[PDB]
Amino acid sequence: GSMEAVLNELVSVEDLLKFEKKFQSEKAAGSVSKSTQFEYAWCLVRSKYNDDIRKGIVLLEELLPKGSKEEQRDYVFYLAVGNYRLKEYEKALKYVRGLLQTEPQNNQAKELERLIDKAMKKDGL
Amino acid sequence: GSMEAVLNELVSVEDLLKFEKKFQSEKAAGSVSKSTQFEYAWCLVRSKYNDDIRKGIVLLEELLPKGSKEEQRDYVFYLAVGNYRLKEYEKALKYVRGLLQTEPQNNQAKELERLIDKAMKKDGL
Ligand code: NA
Repeated sequence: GSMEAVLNELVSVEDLLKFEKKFQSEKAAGSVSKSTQFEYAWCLVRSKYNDDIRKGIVLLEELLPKGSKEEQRDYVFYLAVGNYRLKEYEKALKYVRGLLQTEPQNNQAKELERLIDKAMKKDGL
Repeated sequence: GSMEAVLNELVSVEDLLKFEKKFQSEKAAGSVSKSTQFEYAWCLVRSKYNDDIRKGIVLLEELLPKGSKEEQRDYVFYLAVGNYRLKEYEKALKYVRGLLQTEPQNNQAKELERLIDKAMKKDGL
């Protein structure tokens, strides 16, 4: 599908609250999983609200050294998304260019790079 | 990420209205694209509302003979999602098993098949 649609997607209230409650439950139990932390962070970085996106970025950065290679690909993609949403354009490009270093022919990553750069330059940065 | 999360995702009000307005604009112009029709159908089949999901399924079935191979993969996946959401379990399984015929090692499709079958049997069907 469309990278622009995925990059600009806003999570629903219902899904954000569903995975927030799931994360809170595991944290209460003292047994947080990479899977649930990622599901919650995936919702947070797609929120309309700055404080949510910032929290989602922290949760993804926590996951990064714990992920297998196939997991880290997902974390880095949504770290690019989340930083883009905060106008952390430099960091967003750093994350996507890391992905491209490992996957130079990944044109989905290339399109994400274009969409971040377009926004950054539109903002005068 | 998680197939269960993707299968049960509810689209946000903002995205559904964004792509609905985009589709309406192209229809008004007389120039509907596969891309925009798919974006709108992708939101519709993730709606909470039956009439939306049904309309999204029609729009995807319209796209099926117009899609390249890589496009049809996306259409069939979200035809499985949409039919699952309507408790059209037979049709949902038909769509995912079509995907598996062409991609037998696609374990994401396999997990989608399990999640549809689990729901179908839980419903006594
Ligand atoms: Na919403």
